[PDB]
Amino acid sequence: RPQDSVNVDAVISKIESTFARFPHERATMDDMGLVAKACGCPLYWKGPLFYGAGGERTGSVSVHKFVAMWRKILQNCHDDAAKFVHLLMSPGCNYLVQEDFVPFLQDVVNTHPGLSFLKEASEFHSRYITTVIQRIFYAVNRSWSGRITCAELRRSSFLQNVALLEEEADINQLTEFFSYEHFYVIYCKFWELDTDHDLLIDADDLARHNDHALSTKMIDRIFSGAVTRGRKVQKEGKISYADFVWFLISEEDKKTPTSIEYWFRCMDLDGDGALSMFELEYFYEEQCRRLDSMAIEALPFQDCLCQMLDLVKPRTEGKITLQDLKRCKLANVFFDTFFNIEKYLDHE
Ligand SMILES: [Ca+2]
Ligand SMILES: [Ca+2]
Repeated sequence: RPQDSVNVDAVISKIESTFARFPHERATMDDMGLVAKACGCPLYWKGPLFYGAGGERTGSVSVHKFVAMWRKILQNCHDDAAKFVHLLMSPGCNYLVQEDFVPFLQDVVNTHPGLSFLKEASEFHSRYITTVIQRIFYAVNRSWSGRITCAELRRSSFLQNVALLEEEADINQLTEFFSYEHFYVIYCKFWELDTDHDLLIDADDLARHNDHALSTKMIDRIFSGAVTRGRKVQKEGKISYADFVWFLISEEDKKTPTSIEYWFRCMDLDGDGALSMFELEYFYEEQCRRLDSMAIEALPFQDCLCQMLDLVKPRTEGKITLQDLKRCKLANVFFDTFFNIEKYLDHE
């Protein structure tokens, strides 16, 4: 059998032929896989399609409601990225926020063969879901706006991964977003720190994570609001599991575009988009003191600065920009120099 036509009338006709198979021409969630195929969508769009047509409100979706919606989508959305954003977005918002992904991911948990074991343990559903969503925004939401647009989604590999869910029974093969194994490792590291089990960790806890390799001034910036995704205004002195995920991923690889932005935001004390000499010295100050505790005589700030200027080659004298750090391709060295002491554990 040859491929289906792509045009509007043909697609609508195919949808109608599919709904004609349903009692009362209303689709339940169990029918939505067939509906996804009629739409030329990957299987795991079934949840988004159902919720998109308000299925959660009445328990089913009539052909008339679904067709009217899909007509609109085909009029407004030329590609998969546009269609996906349209399905998940809140009315009034031309973008996706973290919470928009929850029903989709819950359906993935409820139905994907690779998560069957997890499905019967709803205790950890939300934490798995939270983890996947963090990894999605970490990779996709390059503007740090908290709002994923069609353009951002289009530039990512996210939808490719969604399409692959139906092809891979072992979800752990899909390492970028959905991997349960990646979630497990991340969660267990959080668990080690959260010793009183209140699902929050403080600065003392966070310092333990890599054996006090990060300076206390940098640890304090993690708690400042500079990188929090939770939009909280007050300095609460504790961070959530969700924010820990962002820290862990950033700390383990300081070379990725998102991670460079993460550490840049922390160093950018006044949040003006440039690292001033005051800001660099503020951090390097503590590095020297820590190095002293290890019988290492640190370079004076101006000597260290010579080497960093040569490493980074910033465009404008007197400041280091995010663009400078990305272009030098050695931002991890820059960051480590200013706030990371790998073998600080061995200090005497
Ligand atoms: Ca705790
Ligand atoms: Ca600044």
